[PDB]
Amino acid sequence: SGFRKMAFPSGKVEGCMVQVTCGTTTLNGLWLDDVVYCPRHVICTSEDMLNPNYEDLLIRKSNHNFLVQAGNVQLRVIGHSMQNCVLKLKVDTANPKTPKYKFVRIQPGQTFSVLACYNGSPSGVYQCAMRPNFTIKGSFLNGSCGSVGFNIDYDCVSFCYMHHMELPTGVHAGTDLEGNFYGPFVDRQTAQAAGTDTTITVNVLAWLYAAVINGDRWFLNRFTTTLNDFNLVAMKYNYEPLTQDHVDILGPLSAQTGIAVLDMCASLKELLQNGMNGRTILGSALLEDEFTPFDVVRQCSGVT
Amino acid sequence: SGFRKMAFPSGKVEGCMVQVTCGTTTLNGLWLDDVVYCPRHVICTSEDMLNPNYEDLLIRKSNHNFLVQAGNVQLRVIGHSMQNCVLKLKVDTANPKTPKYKFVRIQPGQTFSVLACYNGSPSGVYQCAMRPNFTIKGSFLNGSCGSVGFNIDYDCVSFCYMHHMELPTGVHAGTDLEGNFYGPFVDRQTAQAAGTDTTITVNVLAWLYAAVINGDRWFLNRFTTTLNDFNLVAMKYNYEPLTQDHVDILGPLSAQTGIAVLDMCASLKELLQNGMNGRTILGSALLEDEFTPFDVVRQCSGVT
Ligand SMILES: *CC(=O)N1CCN(Cc2cccc(Cl)c2)CC1
Ligand SMILES: *CC(=O)N1CCN(Cc2cccc(Cl)c2)CC1
Repeated sequence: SGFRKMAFPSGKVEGCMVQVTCGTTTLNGLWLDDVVYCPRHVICTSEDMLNPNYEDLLIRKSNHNFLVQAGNVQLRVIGHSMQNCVLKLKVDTANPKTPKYKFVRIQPGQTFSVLACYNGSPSGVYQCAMRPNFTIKGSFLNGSCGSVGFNIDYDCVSFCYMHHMELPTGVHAGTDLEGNFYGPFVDRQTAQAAGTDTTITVNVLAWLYAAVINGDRWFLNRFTTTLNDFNLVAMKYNYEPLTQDHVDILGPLSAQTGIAVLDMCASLKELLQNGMNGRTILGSALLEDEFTPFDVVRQCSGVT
Repeated sequence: SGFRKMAFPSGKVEGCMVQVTCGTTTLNGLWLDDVVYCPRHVICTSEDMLNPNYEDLLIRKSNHNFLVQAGNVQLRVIGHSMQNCVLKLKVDTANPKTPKYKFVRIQPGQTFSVLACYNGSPSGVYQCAMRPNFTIKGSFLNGSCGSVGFNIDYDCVSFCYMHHMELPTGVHAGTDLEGNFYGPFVDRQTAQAAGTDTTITVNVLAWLYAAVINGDRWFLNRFTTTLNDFNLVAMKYNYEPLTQDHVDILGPLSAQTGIAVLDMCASLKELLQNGMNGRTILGSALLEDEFTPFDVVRQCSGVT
């Protein structure tokens, strides 16, 4: 029993982190096979960051300008290319600690672990969600760029995020490992405002199911609702609309608890309308939306 | 910017986790040098757990009865002993992945990372505190026992916790790596009730400092207080008494923010007396007490 905000074990990713230095800029790279992936803004002076032309800036860079260090050993760079907003540095040595891996582009509401790194060195691991506005609420200081987000399925790391920037509002933007930003963000020091940070309804429901499983039941009520009725309340409270797809995804938690999804919707409806009245659920005073149905099942069933 | 509940990278500990099987009971062991450490209740049938005599039960166990598996390779057990509530199994092979390590017995209020494991296999990593009642609020299913809590100082893992049991209230009890329980708990299936779960005042203050540093300032007020006046309010709200030692420990955060510790105490006082009025601090609707002053400094300064 007990339910915690839980990250994947980070060892497989720790083995992939390197330092990338171009001139005076240092950040993190991800070493997989004989390629180091890093944000392309490694080639910029903060002077460059106001309106960088990356193709023009990259013309001035040779393989020997990219200093790649894995622990205290230098890697030999034998090629470099720009894909979207990442650099791919070809090195002469395959990473011997390369795990089975995939690159995946996640959807808003999907959770992942971040291994925060500075100078290629892991500092910590936490769990995030891709927000519906394609920001993430991270913990990232200067030097953290190139830190990655990932999921693990048994022995296969799916890399979904690389950190590129903080918005003036202190939220985070980054790319998949093909270098494509999540959302409308660009790697420039310009006015970039996030949209509405809506609550991931299907995740809140999953976490309400987790609460029931772990003994927190005070919020269960005598009511039910319909997808359309629930969605009217969701819209009013800046909750994402709930679809039959979300209902289907909640089926196994429905089944395990014997609480119909639409009954738990009616519980959530009363919580939105009435607040917590100073009570807590799984040690939270607000409705947690950074657990997926898959996450709740995993943690509640103990998958490794 | 951003402030997250952050665990240590788990790789160094992942390399130490093994499966220990005695008869039909499987749990986790910690392999350091040529010793595997595990809960002594590995030798029990759940029948035994009602009033086990561990010395008598252990007489019936030989080295060959302890099945130790690291990945899919069996370790040869060449000795076994009971220290307090842990077994130390001597194996014929030093763990090649043994990190620099220490065993430390932590104080209530101290935070650590847990690597939750099942069958010697890591499932996840989260951050905990030793509660003032010497429980921890974990996420532990059957098979998770022998999972460890740790801190990392650069390259040295300090092991502070091994998981032994859930109380009927769904909170967790365990030992240091010398096998001594935190608090008054015993490894028996008996009536064991936790004391008052008081709030770790010095940690809440640290986290208020973290909030200011990361831009959440609405709760800063025009007031100050004294240790004695604050402590009257702390007692009323089941907060731990604040000492000059706690004030001294908060000095660097005081200095960085230019907010006197006693001013932040007066902020905390008004939050206790007035509640959050539906507002949040670092994405929480309650006062977080599982960040130490050291944790706040670390995450805010980016130590690896
Ligand atoms: C994450 C990190 O290490 N850094 C923050 C970004 N900074 C350069 C930069 C400025 C503006 C926009 C972008 Cl995409 C990058 C480097 C340090
Ligand atoms: C943690 C774990 O894997 N398990 C929970 C404890 N259980 C045996 C037990 C019962 C009662 C008290 C104690 Cl200390 C242990 C084994 C499974």
